[PDB]
Amino acid sequence: YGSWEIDPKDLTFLKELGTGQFGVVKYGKWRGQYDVAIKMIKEGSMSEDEFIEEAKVMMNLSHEKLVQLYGVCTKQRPIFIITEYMANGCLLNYLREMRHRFQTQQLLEMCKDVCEAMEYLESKQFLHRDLAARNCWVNDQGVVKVSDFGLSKFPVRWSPPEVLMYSKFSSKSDIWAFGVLMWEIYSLGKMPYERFTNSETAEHIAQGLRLYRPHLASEKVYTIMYSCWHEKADERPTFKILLSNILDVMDEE
Ligand SMILES: NC(=O)c1ncc(N2CCCCC2)nc1Nc1ccc(C2CCNCC2)cc1
Repeated sequence: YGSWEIDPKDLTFLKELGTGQFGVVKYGKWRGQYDVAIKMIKEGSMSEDEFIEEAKVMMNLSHEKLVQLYGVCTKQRPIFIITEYMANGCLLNYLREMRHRFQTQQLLEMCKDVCEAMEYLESKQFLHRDLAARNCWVNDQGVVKVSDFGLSKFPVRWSPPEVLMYSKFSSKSDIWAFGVLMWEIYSLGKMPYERFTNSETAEHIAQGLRLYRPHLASEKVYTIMYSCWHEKADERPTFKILLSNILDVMDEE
């Protein structure tokens, strides 16, 4: 895999971070110096084809607000995937467990971080398809970054009506999910539509129901997230407009 191939001899394992669909992830060091997350891909947990896929995406997209792949170990089994270390873990857990670290000013900056990542993906004509707090990560500085773009149990609660009825995915379905993610952020990690099932949610949003304004969201912040849920996809903003909107509110906060 060219200069993306890392010598497993240069890795050292320090702490276990947990187990996901594809196996154990550990925190470690690369070449004695760099903090890394090491994903030990469980054999059979994923096909060769599925890995060529993931690798293609990860070595060809790069941005300060996307979790950065550092390399792969493919000359043995199990495969290792080595990525940027996100010391504060998943954003969803962060919102629920680390509330002493942020105020509403920081909640908005979390949204701006994600919005920059998605404006970049939009500029590359690349759809995330599962944007949500569970797929955002927080580093030691509190910076939020997006991961697992295009890796796609269906994320009904983050989906617009045209996805649920027609499988019509576009930049505008990522916009919708981004609105829901801002709702997750300002609700400090509640499940969207927390009293409804998935099936109830799909019927309700088709009939025009929308997520209420979280108490920590100002009217101006709510206007931004609400603009993401226009029933007509072509009336939803772009991520570049959203970013401009968010910066304006941070300047007024
Ligand atoms: N890129 C990364 O840094 C990273 N990638 C994947 C991943 N996963 C994948 C799914 C299985 C769970 C771990 N975890 C990662 N970092 C990570 C970092 C810190 C924690 C702490 C946070 C505080 N409380 C204790 C735990 C947990 C996880």
